[PDB]
Amino acid sequence: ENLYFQGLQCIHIAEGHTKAVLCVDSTDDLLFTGSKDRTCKVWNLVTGQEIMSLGGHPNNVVSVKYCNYTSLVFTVSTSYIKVWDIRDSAKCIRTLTSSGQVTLGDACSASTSRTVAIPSGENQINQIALNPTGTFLYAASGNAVRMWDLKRFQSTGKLTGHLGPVMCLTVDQISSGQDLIITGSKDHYIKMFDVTEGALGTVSPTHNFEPPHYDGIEALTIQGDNLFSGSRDNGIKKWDLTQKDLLQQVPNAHKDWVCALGVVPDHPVLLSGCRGGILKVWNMDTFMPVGEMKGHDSPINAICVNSTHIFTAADDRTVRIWKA
Repeated sequence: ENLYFQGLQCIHIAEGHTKAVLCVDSTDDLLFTGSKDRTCKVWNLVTGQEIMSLGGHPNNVVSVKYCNYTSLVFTVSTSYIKVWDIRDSAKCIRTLTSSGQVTLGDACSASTSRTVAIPSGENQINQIALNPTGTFLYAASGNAVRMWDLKRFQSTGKLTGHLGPVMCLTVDQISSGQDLIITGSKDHYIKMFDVTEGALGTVSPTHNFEPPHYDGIEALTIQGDNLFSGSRDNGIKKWDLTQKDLLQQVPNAHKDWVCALGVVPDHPVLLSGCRGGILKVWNMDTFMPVGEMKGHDSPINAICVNSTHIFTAADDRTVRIWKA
């Protein structure tokens, strides 16, 4: 009868974190969850079993990315990125700082507390992104994005031009040896950077997307030439990455902050999640609504996808696994 997208069904709940789950990443084999409980959990997606716990974070784990090619996990807490080789055990091989410092092993050795202790010359790292090849990491901190060469674990430069903290970012490759970085800021703006891989020094934007959201940018996701943005203004926008202008928008798409976006595997459907715990789905071509459902009975912090499933992370200490 009807083979098209109908809705999402929750097939499993990943439980074990003791506090809010702030971030998720997934391959077809592994799930990565970062929490206010100061850990990242690695999960076997075939069995749902926790494989290992990546600890020693001074505070919340706000962003986590895995590079399948190199088997490296990148976890973010305060002004630190911890780099884990998880082939055998929870082995921290590097700690990177917001300022470009590199420690061999685990630098998060200082006494921990429940009080912010980010010193002068460091900033909170709000989010990281890998390029599709896993050769570069982009780390949003203060009003800039630091570029990390992952073959050397050394910083090459910064993406500058935002006037408030860079809160989110996403990276694509549309050309040979060129990374496309989209940034979202507390300043309400979305910017585009075009970087030749390994280029040294400070890089200014190629484009500012207009007209902007009315409040901070919380979420970004790309499918093909389309960029989707979610904001504290409770709105979603669709941008053309080629023409660099607005295609579709839903102001007041949710009744609260749009904190998470993802593209439903195999369907032309955008999923949005808000601080109200609501999941909405939109036709990506027209922004026609095609469904509303309760995601969680708590704020949703993050969405990620693999080839077959969708994942939501919430304040309720869980990740829900969804299938179309």
